[PDB]
Amino acid sequence: TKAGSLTIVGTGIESIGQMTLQALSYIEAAAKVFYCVIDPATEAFILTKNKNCVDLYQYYDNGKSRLNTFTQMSELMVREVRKGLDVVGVFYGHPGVFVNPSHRALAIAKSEGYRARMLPGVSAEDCLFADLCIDPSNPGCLTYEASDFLIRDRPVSIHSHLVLFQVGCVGIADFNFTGFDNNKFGVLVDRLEQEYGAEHPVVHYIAAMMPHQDPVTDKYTVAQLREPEIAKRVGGVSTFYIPPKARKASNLDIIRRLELLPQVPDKKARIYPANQWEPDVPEVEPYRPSDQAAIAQLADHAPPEQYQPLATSKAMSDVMTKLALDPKALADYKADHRAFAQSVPDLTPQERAALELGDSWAIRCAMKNMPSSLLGFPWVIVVGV
Amino acid sequence: TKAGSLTIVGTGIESIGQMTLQALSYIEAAAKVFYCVIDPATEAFILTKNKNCVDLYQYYDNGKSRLNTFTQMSELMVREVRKGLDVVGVFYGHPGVFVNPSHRALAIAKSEGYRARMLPGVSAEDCLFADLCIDPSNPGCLTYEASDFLIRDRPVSIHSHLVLFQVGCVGIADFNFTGFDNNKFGVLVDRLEQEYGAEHPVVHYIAAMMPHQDPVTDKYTVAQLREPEIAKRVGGVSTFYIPPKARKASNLDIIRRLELLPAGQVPDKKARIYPANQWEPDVPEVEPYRPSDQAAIAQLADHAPPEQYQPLATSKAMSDVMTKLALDPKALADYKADHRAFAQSVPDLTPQERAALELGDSWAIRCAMKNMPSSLLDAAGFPWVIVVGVI
Ligand SMILES: Nc1ncnc2c1ncn2[C@@H]1O[C@H](CSCC[C@H](N)C(=O)O)[C@@H](O)[C@H]1O
Ligand SMILES: Nc1ncnc2c1ncn2[C@@H]1O[C@H](CSCC[C@H](N)C(=O)O)[C@@H](O)[C@H]1O
Repeated sequence: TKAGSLTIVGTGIESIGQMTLQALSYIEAAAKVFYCVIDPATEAFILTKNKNCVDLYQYYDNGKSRLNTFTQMSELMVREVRKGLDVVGVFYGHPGVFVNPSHRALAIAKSEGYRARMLPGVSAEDCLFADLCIDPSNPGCLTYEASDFLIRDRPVSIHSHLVLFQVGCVGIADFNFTGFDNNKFGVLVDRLEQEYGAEHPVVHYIAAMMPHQDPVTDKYTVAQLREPEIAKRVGGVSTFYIPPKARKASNLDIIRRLELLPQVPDKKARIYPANQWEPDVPEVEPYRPSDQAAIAQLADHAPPEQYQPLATSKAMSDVMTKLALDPKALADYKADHRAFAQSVPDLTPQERAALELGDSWAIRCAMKNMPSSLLGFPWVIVVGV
Repeated sequence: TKAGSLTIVGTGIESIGQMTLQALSYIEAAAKVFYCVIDPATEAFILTKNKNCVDLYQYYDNGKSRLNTFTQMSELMVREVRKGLDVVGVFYGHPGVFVNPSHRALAIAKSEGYRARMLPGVSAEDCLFADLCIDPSNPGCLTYEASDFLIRDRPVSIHSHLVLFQVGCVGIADFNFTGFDNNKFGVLVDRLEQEYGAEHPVVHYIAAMMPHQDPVTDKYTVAQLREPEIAKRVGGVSTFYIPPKARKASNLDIIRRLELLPAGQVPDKKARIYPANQWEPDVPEVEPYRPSDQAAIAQLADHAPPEQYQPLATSKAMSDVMTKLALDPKALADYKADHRAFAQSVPDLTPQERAALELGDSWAIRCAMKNMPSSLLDAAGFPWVIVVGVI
């Protein structure tokens, strides 16, 4: 209804390649783009995609509080929204993961009646999971800002993953172009010693920011973090991963209520692969007899009766791709399902009808051959069950 | 050295749009693609990008254990890696977030000496942060699988975010094509009642999976989850977000050791930075435009970039090659095999650009692409972009 919109998007962490297709498409469609990114290749890429970009990084300064910068960053965006423009804000990683001005700008825009949306992106923690070869689900994940972790005395779980952002600027909220001496780092190390012990591993993690670089995945003990030359290596893009100390046992009452015992595996017994960063992690066999038996079944395998093969058309595939990749086409479609579906070339009557309704079932039926036996979407992990 | 590679990538959650540019480029370059995705439009899109794709979803079956399915999915990928092929596995969301077979296949490939890598993608949790307008940093975030949360009695923190995946299939291991009756959902609700109380908010979250759908962001009390009509809305793609019950106080020792005080004038524990979490019970109104915010905005008119600001100053040739290294996996592989041979064959690079590319060091590339001023010098300060209770 009201003219003007704010869409905030991410670039991901690794230069260019970790931007989403939809983030790119909004950057291209925007009347004005405001960006804060860490590497010049991503900045240059963004400038080739829109003619009206502004670098938000220029609003930082030595001894200027970050809060004032953030207020300024968000106001620049919201000013253009108020004039009736389609504005896009672009931030490093995921634009709402450890980011102030994005949330501020969106909330102001939203409260004043403008269309406001954040699109998700790939965060440093997403990269961490990928590079450290860990799954947040096994055995759970605690994520904190390092200074917050200390100041508010946030609880750890020695049985779950712990991830700490901003380990290289403990207790420091000022800006400097030279960065800071991380003088209060020792206060974090003391907390980690207390919680985990001096010999427990800490993984210093830095995701590759350029496509050709390797990530930093350096295991240290908590005690090694006291060494000057090791502590020196922690900076503004450093994140700490601390693996579990031990494995949590199963609760008998829950086993009973969930009907899992008629037995349950030992707490030490694992599904391959085991977390390689955990201390005293045993070797897990990737090819047990049950695995070999399942692999033997591949030779005679046919799709089950209830499997739904894709059965769509170029015309339908094109329109669904266009709706995902063309914000203007999506907006037209959302404004009038029927008028949009009428104007799409080469659709079958079923495809047209499904697009007219817009319901997920109708579109699925149009694109997937549903067998008789069917008429259960793949959550793709098992835990200790 | 050894022929063959495995790259596992994600599609993100929302159909097509939430795939990363690098995920797409690897799907296109692969000799063989194996995929497991939820929606047919993403499936169709993948099939237009590579001519040799296999749907891994066909290896599920009624009454066949998920572990066996996962062993099979992994082996189909690794078999092609061992034939010397560049193999790409594709999974919904982030391919290592609540996914078994990706980690298995990568670990096997890596242990047998093949190139193995996971590329991150947008997870259901990433979507949740974006759609619910919360930041995991404020006030921390605990993320669990719902059945694991119950079975291993995982700790909640009433002062931090809690996110629970798989709340629509509590205690269910099996596979069925028609989905499952979430009969043990009451076991979860009891635990949430114990931890938070009957009147505490639980946000039922479903990210939009097609570009035109709206997300489900439905707030219920814990008690409301006991109603049959409410409970039945929770399905296989449902996630719960449970907001903080209260705000945690600062401790004096850390305040002192971090030297964050002249006198007792740290903000009160509830004096939040705008905006406040709208899902928290008894969330106070936070003023977006305090006097200090207005003073900051007033400085915009006379603003110029600081001396030490580094304007972009690159070339078409350099932005093109850096873009190509990000979007062309074959070009990246060549560049990594021999920095100098690659750099010297790139057309139209300046001497500095060529030299920076020959070295490959981030600083050399940065200095080739940005005008680093005298003011900045070379100490030999990048924008981490949140503050907590420090200001
Ligand atoms: N290349 C990298 N590797 C590891 N952690 C990183 C990183 N870049 C940023 N971070 C983490 O993020 C903090 C900056 S806060 C901004 C994070 C960004 N919005 C995101 O989605 O990740 C850093 O202090 C660090 O903890
Ligand atoms: N559209 C959606 N909205 C909210 N949560 C979702 C979702 N799709 C999947 N999930 C969550 O993820 C679980 C499946 S497990 C696979 C998750 C996927 N790899 C990811 O990166 O998120 C579901 O039980 C649900 O908790």
